[PDB]
Parts: sequence; C-alpha cells; structure tokens
Amino acid sequence: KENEAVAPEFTNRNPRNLELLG
Amino acid sequence: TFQSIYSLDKLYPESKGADTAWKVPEHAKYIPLDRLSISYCRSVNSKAEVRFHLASADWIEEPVRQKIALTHKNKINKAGELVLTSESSRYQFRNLAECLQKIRDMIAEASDARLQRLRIEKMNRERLRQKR
Amino acid sequence: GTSLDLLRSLPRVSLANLKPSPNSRKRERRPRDRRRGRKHSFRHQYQPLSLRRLQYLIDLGRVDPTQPIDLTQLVNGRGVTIQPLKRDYGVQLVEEGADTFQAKINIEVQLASELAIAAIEKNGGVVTTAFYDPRSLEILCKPIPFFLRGQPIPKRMLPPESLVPYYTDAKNRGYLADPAKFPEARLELAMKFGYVLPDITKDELFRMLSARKDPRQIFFGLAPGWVVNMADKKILKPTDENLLKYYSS
Amino acid sequence: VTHTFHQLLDMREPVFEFVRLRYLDRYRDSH
Amino acid sequence: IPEPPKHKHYPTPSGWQPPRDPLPSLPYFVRRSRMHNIPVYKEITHGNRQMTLIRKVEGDIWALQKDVEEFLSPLLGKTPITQVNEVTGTLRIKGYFDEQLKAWLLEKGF
Repeated sequence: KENEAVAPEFTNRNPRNLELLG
Repeated sequence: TFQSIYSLDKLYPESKGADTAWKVPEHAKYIPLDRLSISYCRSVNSKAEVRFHLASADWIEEPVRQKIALTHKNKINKAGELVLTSESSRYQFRNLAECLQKIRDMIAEASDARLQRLRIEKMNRERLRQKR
Repeated sequence: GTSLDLLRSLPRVSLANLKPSPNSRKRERRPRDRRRGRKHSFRHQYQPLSLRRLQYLIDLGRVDPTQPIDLTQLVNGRGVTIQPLKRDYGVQLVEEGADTFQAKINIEVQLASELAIAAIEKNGGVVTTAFYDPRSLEILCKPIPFFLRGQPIPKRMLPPESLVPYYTDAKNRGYLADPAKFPEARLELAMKFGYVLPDITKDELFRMLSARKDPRQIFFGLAPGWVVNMADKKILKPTDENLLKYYSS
Repeated sequence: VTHTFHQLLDMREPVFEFVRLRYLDRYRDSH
Repeated sequence: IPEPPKHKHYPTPSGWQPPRDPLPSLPYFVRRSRMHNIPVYKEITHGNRQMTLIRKVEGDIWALQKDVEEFLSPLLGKTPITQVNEVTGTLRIKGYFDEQLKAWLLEKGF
C-alpha cells in the first residue's frame, strides 16, 4: 500500500510541544 | 630423551605424569557464549557489540531478568535485546572482555509518581473542560 | 629503453673517457696565492619482536611453520639483531598485531606478555619461556665458532634469584613453573578472554609442539655435555662415567 | 490514533522520538 | 631470501599481496624490492622537507611521471612538485603520500 510510506522524522512546530511533554 | 636432576619429573615429583601440564580441567563454572551474539564494527579501533534478548534468555534467572531490565531498560533495543558497547581499547578482545566484565557485574548486582501526576493533570483537564 | 639505441650508435668507450659524476667532488682552497694568503646493567636488555612482524615472518614463509619457533632459527632468518657487545641479556614479545595476527604455532621466548600469551593460545599456539645465560645465548646464536674452537656443549645455566620468581610463575609459563598448575592456568587464561580452550592433546602434532628440553639442556636436539663431529658431520657423545658425574655436578 | 491510521488512512502508524610495544607504545599512554 | 609461499586466499592475513597477474601492459614497469615489497620509501631532508621516493622504475619514466602527476594533482589540489633523476631511474615528490600512492599502485596491478 502506497499510503504506508512514512517520513523518518517528524516536523512538530508547536511551541509548547516540548513544554507540555516535559 | 636426555634427563637430569633438573628434569620436570624430578623437579616436581607429584607432577610426574606426562600430561600434568597438558591436561584440561573438567568444565566447572559463567555467561553462555552461544546465547550471546557479537558483532564487530570497525568504527582504527574495532567497535564490538554484544546483544542478547534479556527476557527470553532463560539462563538468567527470572528475578534477575526483571531487575536487569528495570535498571538497564534504556539499553534494551526495540527488538527487546540488551545492547552494551564500550570500545574502551584498541584491542577487540579487550573491548569484548570489557563487555564480558560488565555482564558479570550486571548479573551479580541484579542478583509511581508519574502515574499520579497524569491523574492530577487529567483531573485538571476535566475541570478545565467546562465550556459547554 | 631508447637509451640503449643511443649506446649502440655511440663509439666505444676508452679509459680516458671516464669523468666524475656532477657535484661528486667539491672544490678546495689552496695556499698558493693571496686567496688563502693573509688569514641499568643488572636489568636485562630484552629485545622485542612484533607479532605483526611474526605474522610478516610467518606469512612470507621466512620461518618454517611446521618447525617450532626457535630463537636460533630467528637469528638464522635475520629476524632480530642481537649484539653481544651491546650485552643483550633477554628476548621478549610484543602485543602489536593482536587483531591482525591470526595463527597458531609453538614458540619459546625468554619473556612473554600476559595479553599476548592468551591470544596465541586462543589460536592454539604453545608459548613457553626459557632462561639462557647471556654468555650461553651468544654461543647459541653462533654455534659454529665454538665447534671450531673445539669446546663441548655445556650445561645451560639457571636464572639469578631476582628472576627466579618470574620463571617459576605458572602464569609466566616458565620452564621452572609447576606443570600441575598449567591445566588450571590455561583454563584461567581462556576464561579471561572467554574463548573456548582448544586442548593441545587433540592436535595431531601435539607431542612435537609440546616437546621441551631439560633446563640443563641448551638445545632441543642436543643434550648438554655433547660434542659434534663437525668434520665428519656427526655427533659425538662422551662415554666417560666421570664426565657423566661432571654433568651431574 | 492507531485506528485512524489503519482503518481509513490505511497506513503504518508513524513513530518518532527526539534524540538527545614499539608500534603500540606510541598508541598507548606508555612510551 | 625465500620467495613468498603460495597462499590460498589473497590478500594475506598480514595484508601483503603479490603483484597482480597478469601484469599491466603500460610502457613503464615497477619491479618489487628484493624483499618483494613496493619500492616506496618515506624520506625527510633538511629537517623540514618531507619526501617520498620511487626507486625501481623501468620503462618510460616520462609516462609514469605524467600518470603520477595526474593522479596526485586532484588529491593535492594542484600539480605536484617533483624532481626526476632519470640517471638513477628515481622520482622525488615533496610531502608524504605513500598510502595513497601505494593503493594507487595496487590498482595499476604492480
């Protein structure tokens, strides 16, 4: 299935992504 | 064969047997090598990796397996194998020997707040979740 | 080589044609004219041998693998330079080549490294240490001259009390070491690396590899006190009972 | 999220994590 | 000196490999040393000038110089500075580049 392709690394841009994650 | 007062048989009367120096001891003791898998990467120093499946490995007793996993969970690969690498010397066997020593130390040494906070923040979220 | 085509065309050379190479001779100043007118012993000097060199020697076939390694053979092969005037007292081993020297063979060295011993034993080689008197070792390197002198083979000497502990040590694998500890010692060395110990007895040539001379005996082939009929290419053994007593003494 | 990726998006779940003697005497300290 | 013994697998565990067979048909042939080693020696003169010398040069020396100049020009970044002693059949190059040249010579099959 072509959809199965996934990028190696994410591109999260949320300023609080790390802050909320800790 | 020439012999004298200094011959091995005379020098050590107890060890007068021909193969006293050539015998092999009967086994005794000890990590099972067959279970372990060793891969050598040439970075020159030959990097050595020792990896084995901690949980499945039956030679380690179950209580030790859990304790090793908890202390060294960070060293367990996604496949579940415990990977340890030092490469602290230019000799591969010394690098392997250092790996071997750590396993013995790990075997001997081996022989929640996070959940509560998640509840607190979840409780805060539910109360924070009020715009109806 | 077009230069040869030049030679054939050129005329025959003569004695006078000889000429010194450019810059071969510098000029000199002479006074004829105005130009020049007007105005530790106690410590043994162990000589090391690289295993990489040992692999180089073995790989090049400089030393026969079948024959056990012998210091005299190394001298015959020009492996190392030993000068009696330097008062060299010992020969040692080197850990170099530990990862690029995969071979097994029997060898004897005055001094051996603990790390190197296991590696060669891991391959299956046999390593031991024997003590040669510096004067005796010089004779060992050059056996022919003393035959010319007519001297007979003397009994090999023993180490001074300072060096007795090293040779007597089982881990050092010296000829003065207790053989009873060797089976246990070899396992310990195998355990240290962890490699599966290959029993020497299994080897078909086990007796040849494990063969060792008596402490009094300088030579594997030749017992101490022997004589050699160098002219007749034969070996002469004393038949006097008193001589046997002398050797016992 | 696993259901969304598989049932209708029909693709693998994406997973990521932020990632924070003579010759040898010259090589070794002893020389 | 005994000739090297035939080995089942090359290169030898030490790393020595005899000259490649068949030999290259280039105008210039490089013979091995008496010890069956590549005739390349690292040399330093005047205490500041590193040099490497090739001794057993046979055939057209000029052809070898052109190839050596071509091979070393990219790696060095410019045409190498060299001195040619045609009488002795030797080539002098400033700097230490034995490893690259030794590998390159193996590619030629010498």
